[PDB]
Amino acid sequence: MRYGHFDDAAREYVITTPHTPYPWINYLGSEQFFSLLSHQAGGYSFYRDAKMRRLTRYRYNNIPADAGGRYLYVNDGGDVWTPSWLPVKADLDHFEARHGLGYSRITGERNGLKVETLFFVPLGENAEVQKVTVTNTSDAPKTATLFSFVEFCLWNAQDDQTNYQRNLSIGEVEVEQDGPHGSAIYHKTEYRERRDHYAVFGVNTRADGFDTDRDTFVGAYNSLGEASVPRAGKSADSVASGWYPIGSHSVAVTLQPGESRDLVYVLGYLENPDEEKWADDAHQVVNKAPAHALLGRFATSEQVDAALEALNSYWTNLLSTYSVSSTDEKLDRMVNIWNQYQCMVTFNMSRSASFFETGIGRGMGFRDSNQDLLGFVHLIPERARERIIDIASTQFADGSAYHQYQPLTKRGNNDIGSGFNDDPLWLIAGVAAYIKESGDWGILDEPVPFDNEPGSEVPLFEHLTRSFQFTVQNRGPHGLPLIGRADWNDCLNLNCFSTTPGESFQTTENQAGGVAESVFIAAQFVLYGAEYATLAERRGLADVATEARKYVDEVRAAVLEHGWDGQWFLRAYDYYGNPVGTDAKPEGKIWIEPQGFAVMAGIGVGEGPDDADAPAVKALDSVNEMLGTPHGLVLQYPAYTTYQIELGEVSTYPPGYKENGGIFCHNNPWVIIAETVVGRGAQAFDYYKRITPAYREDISDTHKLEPYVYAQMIAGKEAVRAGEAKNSWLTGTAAWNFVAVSQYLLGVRPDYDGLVVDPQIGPDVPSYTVTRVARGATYEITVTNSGAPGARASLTVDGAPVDGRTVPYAPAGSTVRVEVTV
Amino acid sequence: MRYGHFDDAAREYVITTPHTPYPWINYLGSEQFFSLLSHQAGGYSFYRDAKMRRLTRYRYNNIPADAGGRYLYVNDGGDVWTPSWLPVKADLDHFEARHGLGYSRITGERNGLKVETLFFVPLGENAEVQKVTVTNTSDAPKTATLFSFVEFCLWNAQDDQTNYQRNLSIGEVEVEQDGPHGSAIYHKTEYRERRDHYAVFGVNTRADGFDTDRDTFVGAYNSLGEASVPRAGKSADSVASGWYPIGSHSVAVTLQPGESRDLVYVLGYLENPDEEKWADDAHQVVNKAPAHALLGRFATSEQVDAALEALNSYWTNLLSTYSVSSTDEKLDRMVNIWNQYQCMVTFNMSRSASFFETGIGRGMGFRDSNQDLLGFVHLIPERARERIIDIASTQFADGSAYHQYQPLTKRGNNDIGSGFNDDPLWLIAGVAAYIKESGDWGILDEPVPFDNEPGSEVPLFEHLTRSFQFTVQNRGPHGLPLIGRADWNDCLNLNCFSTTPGESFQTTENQAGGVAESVFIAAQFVLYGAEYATLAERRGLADVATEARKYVDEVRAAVLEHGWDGQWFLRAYDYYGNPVGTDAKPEGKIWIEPQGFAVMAGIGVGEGPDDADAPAVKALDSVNEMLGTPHGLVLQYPAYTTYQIELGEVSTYPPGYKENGGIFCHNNPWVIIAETVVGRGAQAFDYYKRITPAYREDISDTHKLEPYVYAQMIAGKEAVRAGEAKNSWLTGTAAWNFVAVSQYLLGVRPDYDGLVVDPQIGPDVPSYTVTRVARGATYEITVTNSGAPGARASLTVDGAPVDGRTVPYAPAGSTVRVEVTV
Ligand SMILES: OC[C@H]1O[C@@H](O)[C@H](O)[C@@H](O)[C@@H]1O
Ligand SMILES: OC[C@H]1O[C@@H](O)[C@H](O)[C@@H](O)[C@@H]1O
Ligand SMILES: OC[C@H]1CNC[C@@H](O)[C@@H]1O
Ligand SMILES: OC[C@H]1CNC[C@@H](O)[C@@H]1O
Repeated sequence: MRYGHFDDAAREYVITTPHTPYPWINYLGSEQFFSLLSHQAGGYSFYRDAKMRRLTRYRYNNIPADAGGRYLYVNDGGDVWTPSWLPVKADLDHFEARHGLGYSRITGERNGLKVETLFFVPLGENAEVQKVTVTNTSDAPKTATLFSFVEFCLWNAQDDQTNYQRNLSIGEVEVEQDGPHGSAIYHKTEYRERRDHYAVFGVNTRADGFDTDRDTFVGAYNSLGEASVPRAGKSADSVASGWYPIGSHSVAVTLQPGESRDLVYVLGYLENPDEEKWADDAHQVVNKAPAHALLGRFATSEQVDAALEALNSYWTNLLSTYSVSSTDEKLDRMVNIWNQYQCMVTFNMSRSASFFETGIGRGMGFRDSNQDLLGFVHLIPERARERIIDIASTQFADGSAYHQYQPLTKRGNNDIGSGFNDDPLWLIAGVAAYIKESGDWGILDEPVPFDNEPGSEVPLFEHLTRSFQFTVQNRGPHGLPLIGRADWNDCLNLNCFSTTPGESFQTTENQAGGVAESVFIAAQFVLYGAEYATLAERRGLADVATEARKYVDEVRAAVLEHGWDGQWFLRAYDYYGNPVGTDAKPEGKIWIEPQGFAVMAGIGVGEGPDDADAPAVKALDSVNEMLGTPHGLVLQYPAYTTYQIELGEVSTYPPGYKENGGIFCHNNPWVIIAETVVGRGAQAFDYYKRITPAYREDISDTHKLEPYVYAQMIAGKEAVRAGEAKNSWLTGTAAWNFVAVSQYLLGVRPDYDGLVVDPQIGPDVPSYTVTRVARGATYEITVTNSGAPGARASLTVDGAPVDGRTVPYAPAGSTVRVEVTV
Repeated sequence: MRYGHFDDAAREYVITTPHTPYPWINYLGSEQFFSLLSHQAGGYSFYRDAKMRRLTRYRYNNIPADAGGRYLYVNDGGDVWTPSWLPVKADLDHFEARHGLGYSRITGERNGLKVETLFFVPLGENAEVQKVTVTNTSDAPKTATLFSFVEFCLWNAQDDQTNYQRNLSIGEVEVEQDGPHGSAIYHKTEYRERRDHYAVFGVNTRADGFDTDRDTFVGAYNSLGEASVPRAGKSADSVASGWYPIGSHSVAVTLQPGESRDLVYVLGYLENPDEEKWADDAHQVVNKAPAHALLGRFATSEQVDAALEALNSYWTNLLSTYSVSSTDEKLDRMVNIWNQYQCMVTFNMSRSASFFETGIGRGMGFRDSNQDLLGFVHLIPERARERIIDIASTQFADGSAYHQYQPLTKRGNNDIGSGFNDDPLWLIAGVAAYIKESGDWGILDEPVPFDNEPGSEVPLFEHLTRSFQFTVQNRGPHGLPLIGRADWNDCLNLNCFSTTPGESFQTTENQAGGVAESVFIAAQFVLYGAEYATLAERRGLADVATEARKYVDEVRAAVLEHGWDGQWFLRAYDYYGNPVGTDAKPEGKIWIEPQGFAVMAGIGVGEGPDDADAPAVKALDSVNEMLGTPHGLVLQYPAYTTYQIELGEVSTYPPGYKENGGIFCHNNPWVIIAETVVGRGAQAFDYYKRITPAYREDISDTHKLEPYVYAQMIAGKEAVRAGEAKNSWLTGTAAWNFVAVSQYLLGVRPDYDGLVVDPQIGPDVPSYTVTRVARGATYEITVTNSGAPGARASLTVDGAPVDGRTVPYAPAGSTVRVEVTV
């Protein structure tokens, strides 16, 4: 079954019923202000930081899911309905929701009134704009009253949901029925005290009335679907004191058959300078000047359209860097539109706020945001540059880092734990990807503090050496990196041994001592140690480079001497020195992570894809056979059926979910990439398809979640719910699959000195063209692809053959035509 | 005006409508297992700790409030209603809720079927029991199906509300349709790993069907009021796999005219020893032995009835220690039943969990639980004894203390601030009140650790000297004690100067240095220093005691010299040594806390009530004119209207709410007692009435909250919501009004060496009889009361005049008959 369809020329997903398996959201904004907007207008907005400047309230795990958003009640001769369907659930004659790039449109129609709302966040604005179009589609005149409705949150979302003993007495508003462009309500809780910010909610007309108190608008004993005020047909003009502030205006309209009326609502975030906080000497009345300017910038429909068109241009421009034209429309929509758009969202959000992440505990993750860079550097490299500086500034002098930082302050914290030993190497991954993309070697000279200490600055490159050295100087008895709290796998906690319930494995104190080692970090080290060595060489650091290559060689050797189980790579050595991820144990025999990542590091790669003796092939065959499902590859097999105290969080999940046998999609691209490395493009593309939204759309009732974005977790073969996703949108799966398909499958990837063109996608895509802008020049890459196992490309460039697969960067402004034969 | 009525004979509050101004709850349980139960069956249950072992889920700030709890859906002929009204909101022919002592009864009748439910927690049981009686009140046979419903919480309430990215994949149940006594569902999330406990929801019959998955029982897009399963008329027999586990059973019932059937439901908390967790070698099936036993303990109506009777007998016995019979039946019901019942609840909950406190951040407050002891020591001295040891154990070697502790673990934490300089003297308050009550001098020798440290034990008495020495050694330039983070008033943060939004004043870093002093702590030290000296004197420490009365003298003199403003006591000196609470300032001229506390401490007491030169009289008159309202006494006047950086949290509330001009009811009994001390019984009694539930029942539509219990805060005169309460139930107001009324108004108060009988209540209660069991003997105290201003008692005892107002303690088993003339 399906609940909608892609509309490629519009760059939209079209949702054709409110009755989806799960609320399906879009993200509005790409800069500093963000909205979670469901296909039923549910969700909330925040500025910079979902925990600390949340404008509007949303309830996770509500009954039913997603009753809470931007609503417009229509009262037409006493019948009340919402075009978003929820919360009133009155029958609609027509319903449709279109999720586009930075905007969505939701349309509902009932009994001769059609209400279309366009939602979006304009460029350069901290605001969410709604353009509502009301049309009489009947053959007789209509008169209705439209009540807009938003529920404010008291800024600090955690305090909002836990600290009523204080916060029910602090809610404050001002109401401006007769502003310069229409009516406005101001939410200004704590502006009396330390906050220099307030929210506005306004309409571009003089409203008949307003409401700012939730209880008065909705009524005692009532849900949002039964709200009293729209039922009464007029606003109660409530002025909140404490309790639950809201924004609501009423507008009565009269429309002849065929007539429409537009209305423009704005939810704005405003700041004032401290000296300019107040309109009056007594410090009682907020200074509204920037709110009046914001409302003036969206007083008309034309102004809305001009901003929407600018958003469209801005996206056409972002999507002009990498595109593909082939015989597979599903592939193409992923590569051209959806995966790139998701990559922008993960770049902005990290893992903080979705319909599963609550915008509370999670800030910007050190590993998470470093890997997000891999699928972002080609979109806006100047913002990737800034992000690298921000991440590296949260690293400590010893090369270890804060596991994550607060988006508002850019300062690291331990709220989700510390001492994760794979973290430091991700910084080198990010920087290597960025320099390959841009050629901005100068970033290595950027002075960058440790833990934000003014005066602690060292060149960025020097931070990378701290990362590299951290791993060098923390190896265990087999030459493999000490694991610490956990490696990439947050739930592989070998230094934990917790018997205390309800204390987080992520934050709980760890045992000093033991000998726990990670085969994954070892592989990570070989992969990114190699890049580090390259940057040292280019920095003129000959001895540092030689020394670095010797270490990489040691660790690579140790993976082969001590990290091999026979038919696959080992996962780890536990606190006691016993092997993890071996055929000698009944459960957790084979783990996916070191298979993909060791093979990507080139460890155990032999003659070619038919070399059944090469460890890499053996490892990937055991991944196919033991980990493969129709939905993707599960993390380990078998999943743990009992609590294993030496292994930490992992075995606390029921089998088939999350890190215990779930398909953790983020690591699937590693196996995809590995498969292209050994020359099995067909199987790599197969793996790509199994987890990719466009190919899974036709099973929307099994996947449940958004059919146009990747999810973190798809339940595994050992789950009752096998194939059902959780944790859509915010996942490194997006950036990693974009790396996989754009760079390894399709084969077009920047190197330091040229653009590598090395297709390995197999026979299902026999011809295609990639348009890639790199370093100011456009490469038109025409591929004729046999898909024959281990067949690798030859190139001709502008009519002349070249050797190997690297095309040196042509000068800015040129167009290079590459002709590729596989 | 009223929404119910008291039922004194039954010791109940009878709620005669679903449509109250707010949800009105009861607490069930007095030992280790507790339930919050609204008059619509809303709320939840927890074992020992509301944060860490919460069994069932509840949503604060739901729309509407309190849609969630223990529901019984009745399907009669396809018509679906709940006898709690909510969530279905069906018209009922009859509705009633009775909240009793440790139990409640909720009855709803619709279309010939009456369903009554008794909820209670049985003594000795970690369970909530519901005995349902369905009656056919029509003249023709009837049939219906009943669906029970409870929604589980995943134990850690904070994780439950914030950590879906993990916890949507962990929910686990088992279903036992054919158990020994009926059907049961087991909620066993994380029993797989660190938890040795699970929950059971069962019924004493073989249910027709069951549901454990929330989404299937309620249905997509539906609220609890629209739940699909009851409307369909048949259970879906859902077995949860993650998402949201629930307990539901269907039971088909058939009833002749006038016939009823009892059903008994049990929600239980069970643990197994680690070595008996599992029924099976493979560890997949929970050991149900304890749950079967529990369900067999409530298999019949008879067992339920016998346990309700033992609960009644337990309350009669708790309430036999202090009673009054007077001409004022509002006074009587307060003293005899409600104020004591509330005291039990505050003893058990501290300020952790109500319909306002969320059972997350607030554990067992140091200050709060010490003061709760004052109203509790006469109820169950042995439990008070143990609480003193628990509390004192969270004190540090230098006499300061953890500001609160975690109920489950008994360990201090800093989660809501540290370094509150009033905290340490409350330990003296509580121990003195306990020794006066019990004469248990030997508790002073109890060995007690510092900060639960093994081998740090010293006698309890030494803890009290560390408390006492903390103040003597932390005085500022006027000889008044340094305030630290705050004193009693959590929002007076003089070492704060915070300009950063969104960090809690309670918890934010404080400035070192400065000279900030508290007049409140000074009065506290005068009162409780004296008590300490007496304890030292009894132990024969004449050196210690002499030195101690000297310091008390120095502090008393510092209050008169540097803590007096002209017509009232100063509040504080700020960081820079500027006076706080002085007529020279425009706002916050007079603050209540030092007025009542200084006068309670005997400071500025003169010749009698008519001594117009006496500081105590001028302070109390100023309280009356400037702070007095029909609803009680506001905390300070005038309230601050702009943020005062140097005073911290206080000026951040809008005027008239909480610490900024709210009536903070906890500090009113201090003014009450001060007036008695000074000889103005009439005025003291008036203040008592203003804030007292039985006297405010007539304005239920203004108080809004429960009319049978004290609330923390009544909005003061500068608030638009003047008279509206927030934060009911959990307030030190309960202990302090009980002290005021029983010990100072009625006048019967245990001292170290005899029972003081010193009525001071004025002319509105001209005769009464108190029955006071004290040290094993019973005192029948018959008061005849002129109410003449300043007139104090003379006593005759068993026919013979005695000198003074102290009746030396008679031996255990005696009845002493005391005759009182005022
Ligand atoms: O703190 C964040 C982590 O929480 C863990 O419990 C989950 O299993 C991980 O997937 C997640 O990354
Ligand atoms: O930590 C709890 C404290 O929170 C403050 O915000 C409130 O004003 C106090 O009344 C309360 O005792
Ligand atoms: O454990 C695997 C992943 C879980 N989510 C957060 C990621 O950083 C981590 O790699
Ligand atoms: O600030 C006054 C009161 C606030 N609530 C908790 C109490 O500890 C405190 O005295």
